[PDB]
Amino acid sequence: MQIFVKTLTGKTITLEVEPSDTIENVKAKIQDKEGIPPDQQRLIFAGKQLEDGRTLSDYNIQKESTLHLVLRLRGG
Repeated sequence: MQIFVKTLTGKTITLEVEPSDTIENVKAKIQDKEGIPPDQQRLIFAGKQLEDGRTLSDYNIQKESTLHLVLRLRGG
């Protein structure tokens, strides 16, 4: 199923996933799309901070839903 990940500058992301994947893998496939390390990635929808041990099913992430990417740098 296709899902979209909207960053915060105005970029969009296209993903080839399935409900079988967990929040960990999906964060490991996204590196490929932009380049950000998964450890520096966070995903939030409606105030819930997603978790790497969850499956797309725990969140019923369905079709045409947009996710929001967050950038947490390791310094500054």
